[PDB]
Amino acid sequence: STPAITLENPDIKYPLRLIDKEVVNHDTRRFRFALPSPEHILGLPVGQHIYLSARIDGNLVIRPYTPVSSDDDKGFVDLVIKVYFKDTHPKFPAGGKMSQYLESMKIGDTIEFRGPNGLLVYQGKGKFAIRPDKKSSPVIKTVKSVGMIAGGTGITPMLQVIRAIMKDPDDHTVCHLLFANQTEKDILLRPELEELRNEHSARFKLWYTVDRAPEAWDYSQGFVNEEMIRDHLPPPEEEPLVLMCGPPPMIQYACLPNLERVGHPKERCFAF
Ligand SMILES: Cc1cc2nc3c(=O)[nH]c(=O)nc-3n(C[C@H](O)[C@H](O)[C@H](O)COP(=O)(O)OP(=O)(O)OC[C@H]3O[C@@H](n4cnc5c(N)ncnc54)[C@H](O)[C@@H]3O)c2cc1C
Repeated sequence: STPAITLENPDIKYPLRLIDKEVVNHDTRRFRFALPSPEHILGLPVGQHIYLSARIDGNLVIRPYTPVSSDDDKGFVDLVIKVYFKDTHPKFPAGGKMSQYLESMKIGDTIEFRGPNGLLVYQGKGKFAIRPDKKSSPVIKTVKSVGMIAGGTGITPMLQVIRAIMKDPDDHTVCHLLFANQTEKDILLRPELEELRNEHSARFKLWYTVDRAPEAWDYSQGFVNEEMIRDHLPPPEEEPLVLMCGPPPMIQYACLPNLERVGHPKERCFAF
């Protein structure tokens, strides 16, 4: 039999109760929410995400999140969240709306989840189903490798796919991740990524860049660029699928122009 799914209809909002909040570091949290029963699963296909919605200071706010849990987890869903506090970043004095609202929640408070959502679904063994828009059928494409470029919070869509491939010992897809962040301190999910590299190096290639580097730094510094793409994603001759998730200026200025310079078809580079 299969477990009961939580996300039965994508137009329904499901208020889920907050049961645990881990302080991972000063500005990183893991929030665990109970599903409707301990035996439920979320019902989130690999490749897709949920939305959280709430009335925050009187206004509706909706944001996408990819859990760090999977449909293997019974009874809960986990979100890893970067909290963007006010009065930290000079360009963002107000800080972030949903992330500060999550940080404010008390154990036992609920928040609405919806899903699944997203134009890409991973069907296993290299096969991706990608819709051009929501109203259209998917193009099924089967690849031998996947380039992944994440910035900041954009890691969790990548991690979800990486995890799904590595857990299938008969999935020979090779993932190459290039992960950009502001600083070393701001990197999310580093232990988790490095665990995967330790266990699955043949199938999982990991590289970091940081806008500004620490004194002791073994990886790249600067924004994603042509060299990093040549050095840390599969070559275009191999026809990899390229996935991206990061802030709009990163995608627009750093990723697409440089994917094109290397020769990847820019039109086929998918942004979550
Ligand atoms: C498919 C998908 C999955 C995602 N999964 C996750 C996830 O698992 N975890 C997660 O944390 N986010 C995730 N995100 C990002 C998430 O949707 C929100 O963008 C994020 O929570 C910030 O929203 P907010 O309402 O707090 O900030 P907003 O109010 O929307 O602020 C706008 C932007 O301002 C910038 N900003 C604000 N304050 C600061 C600051 N102090 N320093 C640096 N920049 C700042 C950030 O770039 C921010 O996104 C995902 C996004 C996508 C597209």
